[PDB]
Order: sequence, then C-alpha cells, then structure tokens
Amino acid sequence: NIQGITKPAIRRLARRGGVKRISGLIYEETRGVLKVFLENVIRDAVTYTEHAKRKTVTAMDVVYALKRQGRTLYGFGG
Amino acid sequence: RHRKVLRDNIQGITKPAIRRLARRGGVKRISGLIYEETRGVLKVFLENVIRDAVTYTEHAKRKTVTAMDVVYALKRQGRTLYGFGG
Amino acid sequence: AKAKTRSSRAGLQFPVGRVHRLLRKGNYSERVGAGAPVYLAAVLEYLTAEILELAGNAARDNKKTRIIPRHLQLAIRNDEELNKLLGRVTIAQGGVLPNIQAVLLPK
Amino acid sequence: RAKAKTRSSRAGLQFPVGRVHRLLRKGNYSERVGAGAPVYLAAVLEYLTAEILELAGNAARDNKKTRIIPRHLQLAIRNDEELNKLLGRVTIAQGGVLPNIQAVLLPK
Amino acid sequence: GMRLRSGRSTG
Amino acid sequence: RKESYSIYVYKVLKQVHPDTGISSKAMGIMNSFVNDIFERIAGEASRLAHYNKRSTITSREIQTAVRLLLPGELAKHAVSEGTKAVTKYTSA
Amino acid sequence: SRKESYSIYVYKVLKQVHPDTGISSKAMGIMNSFVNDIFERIAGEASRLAHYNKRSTITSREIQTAVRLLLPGELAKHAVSEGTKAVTKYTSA
Amino acid sequence: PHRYRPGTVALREIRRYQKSTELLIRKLPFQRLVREIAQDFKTDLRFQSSAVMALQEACEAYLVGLFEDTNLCAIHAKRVTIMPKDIQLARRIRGER
Amino acid sequence: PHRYRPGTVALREIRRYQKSTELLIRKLPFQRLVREIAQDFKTDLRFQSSAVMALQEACEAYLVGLFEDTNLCAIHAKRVTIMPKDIQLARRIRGERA
DNA sequence: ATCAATATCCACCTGCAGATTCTACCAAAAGTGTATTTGGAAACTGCTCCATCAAAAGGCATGTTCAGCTGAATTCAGCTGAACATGCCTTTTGATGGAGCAGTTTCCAAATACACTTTTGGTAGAATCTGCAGGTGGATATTGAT
DNA sequence: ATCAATATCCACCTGCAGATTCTACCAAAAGTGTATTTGGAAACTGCTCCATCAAAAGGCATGTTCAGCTGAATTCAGCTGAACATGCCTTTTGATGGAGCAGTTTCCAAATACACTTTTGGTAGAATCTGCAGGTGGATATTGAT
Ligand SMILES: [Cl-]
Ligand SMILES: [Cl-]
Ligand SMILES: [Cl-]
Ligand SMILES: [Cl-]
Ligand SMILES: [Mn+2]
Ligand SMILES: [Mn+2]
Ligand SMILES: [Mn+2]
Ligand SMILES: [Mn+2]
Ligand SMILES: [Mn+2]
Repeated sequence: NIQGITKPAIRRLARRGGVKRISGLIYEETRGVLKVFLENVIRDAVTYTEHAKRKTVTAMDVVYALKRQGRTLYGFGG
Repeated sequence: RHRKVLRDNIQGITKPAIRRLARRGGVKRISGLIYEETRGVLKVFLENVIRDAVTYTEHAKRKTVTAMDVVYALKRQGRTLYGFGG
Repeated sequence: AKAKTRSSRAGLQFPVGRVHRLLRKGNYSERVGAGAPVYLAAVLEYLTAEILELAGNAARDNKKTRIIPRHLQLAIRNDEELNKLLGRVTIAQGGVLPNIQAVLLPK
Repeated sequence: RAKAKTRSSRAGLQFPVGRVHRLLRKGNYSERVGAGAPVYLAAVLEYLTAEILELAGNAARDNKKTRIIPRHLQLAIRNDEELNKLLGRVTIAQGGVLPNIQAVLLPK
Repeated sequence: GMRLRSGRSTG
Repeated sequence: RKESYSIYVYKVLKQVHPDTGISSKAMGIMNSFVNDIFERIAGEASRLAHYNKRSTITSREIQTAVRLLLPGELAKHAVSEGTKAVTKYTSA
Repeated sequence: SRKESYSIYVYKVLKQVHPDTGISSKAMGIMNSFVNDIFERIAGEASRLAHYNKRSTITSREIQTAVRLLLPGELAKHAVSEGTKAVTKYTSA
Repeated sequence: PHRYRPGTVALREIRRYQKSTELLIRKLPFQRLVREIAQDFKTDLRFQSSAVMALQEACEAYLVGLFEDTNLCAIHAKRVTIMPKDIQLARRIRGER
Repeated sequence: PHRYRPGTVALREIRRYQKSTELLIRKLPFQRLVREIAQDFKTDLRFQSSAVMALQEACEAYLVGLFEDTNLCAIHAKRVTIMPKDIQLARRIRGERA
C-alpha cells in the first residue's frame, strides 16, 4: 500500500518544505523513510494498545508513542 | 586573599588542541577560519552546561559545583555522561 | 466560614486546587508544599497568556477574530523564546512558516 | 523460625532484588510495587550487564589485555548495532572513538 | 494582573 | 467526567484579547500545551527534590525548575508571576 | 557514611562470563552509571504506563512492556526471557 | 501557446503550500498503509479516526521538516535539486541513522 | 631533507588520535576557562576536580562528534577541507541552532 | 526596458451551515475545621577536599618559510526533470446499520502496605598482589626522491 | 624498478599505582503477623468503528518537448600542511590552611489524614456567528518578441 503515497503527494510535501527541484530517485527514498517512521511510531502505539488489553488503537496510544520517539504532538490529547 | 582575575581564557583552547580534536573526529584538512568557530561553539556549550550545573549548586544551597551537578546538567541537555557518579 | 478558592486568593485564573491534585496524583514526590501549586498555576497561566496574546495578534493580522491552529503556529515560530521552548513539538494543523531560500529565487 | 534466603537467590539472579525493590519504592514511580517487578527488572539489568561485559571482555582479549578499561566498553558498545542504539546519546568517559576514516580522504 | 514581555497586562 | 483546561484558557484569552475567540482544534492545542509544560516543570522539580534527598516539592523547586526549563525573558516573567502569586496567596 | 553501588554484582557477572578478566575502577564507574541509567529508564517508562492506565501499582507486567518499548530487538527478546524466567523461578519459591 | 519556464510553477507551489495547513497525502491511501503496517504487529485491530489523523499530522510534519533539512543539504553542495544523497546526510546528522 | 606530502601526516594523526583516549585539551587552560565562565554566572564558586574533568570529557566528546558531522558536510560538498560553513550546517541540522 | 498577451492572484461583497458560545443543572472535587505526624531548618562541628603556592623541566605552543595541491572559477554539453495537455479511476463523502468493544459497577480473593523484630550482606578501610605503561631495540613496512 | 629516511610494529623488562584480598561494624534485607486496597472476573451499556453502497470530481498517471542544471574537465592562485627554531607555561609532586560539606541532634512550622460542607466544572441541549466558499473584476506577474 506504500505505492499509494503518490508522486504528486510527495512533491507537495517537499514543496511545503521549500523545495524547488526534485530528483526522480527521491520518491522511493521518501516512501522508504516514511515506511520506517510509521513502523516505529505504530509499533510503539500498538505496544500501548496491547498493554491496555485493548483491541482498538486510540489517539492517546499514538500520542504517547510520538512523545516517546521525541515527536511530541499537540492537539489529540494531553 | 583573592586570585588573579580570569580573562580571555577561551584563547587557552589553542589551535593545536582544536586540530587534535578534529583528527580524532576524522578531519584531514582544516580551513583557517575553523579555530575561532570552534572556540565560539565550545564557549556556548560550556555556558549552557555550566549554567545548569551552577543552577543545581545554588539550589542545593552549596558553594561547590560537584561532579553530580555537572552530570545532571549534561543529562538535562541530553548529553548523558557515564563515569562520574549518577 | 465561607469558601475562597485558592486561585482567587492567589489572584489567578488557572485552577490552583486542581494543579495541587495533579501534583499528588502524579507521584512526583511523597509530599507537596502549600505554595507549589500556586507557583505552578501562576507559571501555567502566564505561558498561556503569552501564547494567546501573540496568536491573537496573528489572528488579527490574517484578519480573523477566531484563533485557529495556524495562528498559534505563526505565534510560536515567530517568537524566538517560545520557539525554543517548543522546539520539538508539532502543533497539529500548524503549517509552516513561509520561507524560501534565497538561492532558489529567480534572476 | 526459618532461615533467610535472599530474593535474588530464589530467582537465581546475581543482582540485588531487595535493593532494586527499595529503589523502586523510594523513587516514587508509583503508589505501590508488585512483588515481581523488582525481580523482573533486576533480571533485565543483570542480563544487559552480562551482554556489555561479554563483548567488552572480548575486546580486552583482542587488545592483549586482561583487565577491562573504559575503551573496551566503548569498542564493545559502538561495534554492536543494538547496544549502540540503546546508548546512542551516552558518552563513555575515556572511550575514544571507533577508528574510522572516510574513504575519500585516503590517498588516490 | 500578569505582565507580559510585550508590556501588556492581564485582567 | 472528562476534565480539561478549556475554561481557564478561555478566561485568559478574554483578559488578553476580549475581542478574540478560539476554535476547538486550537483549544485542543492549548490544552496539550498546558499538560506538556505542567509535566516538564513537575518532573524537573521531582528530580530536584530527589537529588537533594528531599521528600517534598515546594515552590522553591518549581522555581528552580522554571529557571532550568524556560529560556530568557520567559523565565524572568515566569519567576515573577510565580513568586508574586505565592506572595498574594500567602497574605489572605 | 556509606555509598551504595553495584560493583559487587557487576563483578559477579564479570566472573560468570569472563573468569580470567578483571575490571578497572574507571570501567566499573562506567558500568555503574550504566545500570543506574537503564534502571531509571525502565522504571520511568513503566511509571508512565501505570499512570496511563490509571493503575496505582507497577507490576512485572509494566516492567516488561517498559522493556519492549525501551530496548531494541534481540536485546528485548533476550531481556524478556531472562525476566520471565526470574519471575517464574521466584514464584515457585 | 503560452508556457511558464521551468521553476516558476515550482516556486509558485512553494508559496502556495507553505501558506496553507491542510494535509497533503490522500487520506484513504494513508489509512490503508497504516492498517497494513499495524497488521504486521497485531491482527484484527481497530483504529480511532482521531488516531489515524494523529498519525497523518505527525507523519506529514516529520517529512516536511526532513525536506527542509534535505533542501539545505542540496544547497550546501552548490545544487538546487534534492537527491537521496541529501536525505541520507540529513538523517545521519539528525542521529536517525 | 625528507618531507611527507601534504595530507600524509594528517592521516598519520587521524590514526593516532583515533587509537587513543587521552583528553586533547590541556587541563590547566581548560580549568581556567571553566572557572571564568562559572564566575560570570555566580561568584566565589568552588569546583570538585571531578566536576572539571566531567566537563572536559563532555566537551571534548561533543566537539569530536561535531567534527565528525562537520566532516561529512565537507565531503558532501565535494571538499576535503572543513569550513565554518560546514560546522554551521551540522549545528543547524542537529537542531542546536535556528 | 517596453509592448502585448496569457494566466495568476487579490479585494471587495455576500449569504449561511457548521461550529462556537451560552444556559440550565448536578455529582465530584475543593475548601474547612480538627487531629497527627513529619520534614528539613537551625545550631554545632568533625574533617575531607579544595584553593594556593613553589620549583623544576621538558612537553608543546608560536611564528616563520615554502611549496603541494585543494578550492573555486570557467566552460560546456548531455540528459534529467519541469510544465502541460489528456484521459481514466481511485478518493471523497454521506448515510445507514449493526455490532464489537471500551467504559462502568459490584463484589471478593489475592496481593500489597504496614509495624516490629532478628539476621546477614555490603561497605569502609587496611592488608597484599600484579597487570601493564613506558622505555628499548631489532625487524618490517611505508613513503617520497632519483 | 630501486633506495634512504621514517614510522610502525612488537617482544621483552620492571617497578608500582592501582586492583584484589581480608575483617569488622551496621544499616538494610528478610521473616511474621494484621490491616487495606486493588483491580479483575462477570454482568451489561451506549458508541464509535467497520462495512457496504453508490455515485462524480477532481486528482493521478502517461507521454511529449526542451529548458537549464548537474557533472565533468581544466587552470591557477593562494591557502593550509609540514618542519624547524625558540622559549614559555603546563605538568608534577608535596605541603598547609581552612572553607564548607556532611553527620548528629533538637523542634516548630508545615503538611497529611479524616469527615463534612459547598461550589465549581462538565455535559448536553439551547441560542448565535465567523468564515468559507464563490463570484467577478481589478492589478500583478511572467514570458516572448522588437
Ligand atoms: Cl511550598
Ligand atoms: Cl508484580
Ligand atoms: Cl543520491
Ligand atoms: Cl565558511
Ligand atoms: Mn569574569
Ligand atoms: Mn524527623
Ligand atoms: Mn606499551
Ligand atoms: Mn459553574
Ligand atoms: Mn474566502
């Protein structure tokens, strides 16, 4: 499902990042990095979900996960 | 009695010392502008670590900066140091 | 005798009692001093005030009367000290500060 | 009365279970502490100590040495992917660095 | 009330 | 049943900008903010108490924490509003 | 006065894994820092888990989840083994 | 038939997306990816909609910061085009590698 | 009169200082520096010798990691010489600076 | 720099649905009044650890010279990646239903917190061993000149 | 393709600073006997989550053309490396005085622990507004051609 993160999508993200010109090899690289990011955050999230003996991943699980990874997110619980 | 006034001691961090640090860091060739850069960066680093350390010293109502004070400072700044207690 | 909320006697908007509770409940120390939740509520109110002020300003500049996350992002990142305090935080729906590297520009 | 057998002995650990239990209470991590938590945790600290010490002893052996100095702990940590991640933001005093020279710097 | 860096004061 | 800081954030918003309002997402941001800073101050103070083998977190700890956690002017005004809140409270 | 440390225990483990090898006071200092740093990480993380789930008590289950979050990969697997085997061995007196 | 010179629209886009805050990845694809990933960790999970949005905000914000750094690494090398090389150097300086 | 080509001794040194662990800044100068800074924060402080040595280990380890990153930035720019430009890019990406 | 001629934006105006703001009430916190512990501050003072200082010496820092070769500037072409027009489909979205669950209560056995009361294991020095750091010297490789 | 001039490597040696071993008090486990919670183990809600269903719209994938940029190749000035002479100051090793920790006591002012008594803060309906989302039309920018 990773190829779902399309080339125009990635190009928009780079645009927000102030980027003018983009090598064609960038897109697989980015999908790679994104995939690793998601793996680490979601793995921690699910660990929170399982420890709680729950079957539903909550916003709070995600938020703790992010905080752990030093990616503190505001806006989805404290 | 009291001691000779301390001044301009950042210049104590000489050019050869900075070059050794770079060699350990794997650097082969060094721009001549590097030495002042490094002294700048070194100075900010020490100021921040020491500011915190001294803050712990003061909070403990003490007149001596301890290794633990330093180590706590390092930890705060996310530069955790092993080997001096803690 | 009558009730006077500790916040009121401390001349604050932020809830002192609650902050004291969170201090006990949070297992930060065996005991909690009488002034510590006062001091802490004060600081929390202050920081809140500063952020709301600057974000409000940003709301006015983008001619809106309601502060949305974007105005908070503009307020945080355009202020050096708030930006350092919140250097590793993501404000949902914040966007980014507009910035184009000079070298990328035409001509 | 019965004779005393240290909790460390009953879990068959070297690390001081009583001591880890005390440090758990004293640090206010929680209102109460289950009986198995200091046992599990000590088990973990002992395991990890064991791993660092295996690799570091190796490095002492490789460098002709029979006594581990901080350098050997450093070589041991920085040459193992997982220890290096676990201690990615830690400084080992007197550690030195891994000898590593970028290729491009080498003569051509 | 409270004094902000900008000079403004709270209620 | 689920408590928050929306009430107080909103009051302060009115002190500072009576003519300004705030969206729900944004209120969420502000609420996150208050818990993030609460936890930092509180934790640092906790470490301070333990390093000095003290069993109690007093306003002195909060203050030292603040001096460590907040930068520059934010620190100065924080400590100001802090001590003056404790003083005013101390009186009546 | 008395300074507690883990030297006794590190040294025991050093003798199990490397009987012919000794360790310097500097190195022991490094190790003792190590045990204390990891102790605090595990314990802290665990403390957060107890609080997240409104529980007032840290059990070996919290230490374990804590380990899974803090330690990487193989180190986690082996850690959880040593742990579980200590709790089971301990429980049966 | 009129035609902008290469780079003009790129810049115009930069000024555009830096000015907004909406998420830039199509939702369903991302949601699908997230569920895929989660399945490797534990089976038959359910996700709060909020949780997925949390993951998306987090993730886009991350990648955008990463591109800012990547872009600086392109500029450093007297280039204007970002290449895997620049992402790799960025991530190694950050300590992500 | 024998003479190593420029760069050869540099490499000799990298191997040398990479194989050891002794501190590379002189102790006394450094101590003097730490007292200066500290004194500007608070007067009439005293320092455990341990504290000072901690500071030096911390500091030297930091600068060395920073030169490693700096070096990668020089390499990245198809150079072999590190310049302020590079330290700046290292410190900016690491997040040490705006 | 102008002159046109595409396209891009930007303001001014306007109506309105989805949120925001505001009301109307109740449990759960927060505040009181009393009764207990309790910490950590005050007051000595025992004593390591720190600040200074002295002196001798050689390890190292400075400054200078000189030339190798690295950085930067120029040139230039092959080809990668941007802009654009087209056309197909995957995403959006908008309910609708239903049921899998997270969230609540209400008991209980199990598990933990206490309060004392002996029993060791750990720590702090002295009493002993012993790696190994520096110091040589011979053999080997490396490096740079002819 | 070789030869001096160095640096590196490596085994042995030796005295010693820094481990290791050995003992004796004592704080901290450990063992027992009551006093409390704690958090499931079952028994049930309301509710968000998943699963279809089913159109339309932009959003994405393709393919074409070429602008301009990235990479390579060359040149040269001038910077930074290597090596040397000079001589300064850091390093070492010991001594002393004393400041300020840190260890022990002694004791109020401060905080905890109940048990009531009040007030607020949160929820869910009731009563409003701010942008958004569109619509021209007015300047703005971009690009190609004289
Ligand atoms: Cl207090
Ligand atoms: Cl347990
Ligand atoms: Cl690349
Ligand atoms: Cl530069
Ligand atoms: Mn000064
Ligand atoms: Mn007491
Ligand atoms: Mn040797
Ligand atoms: Mn009310
Ligand atoms: Mn609009």
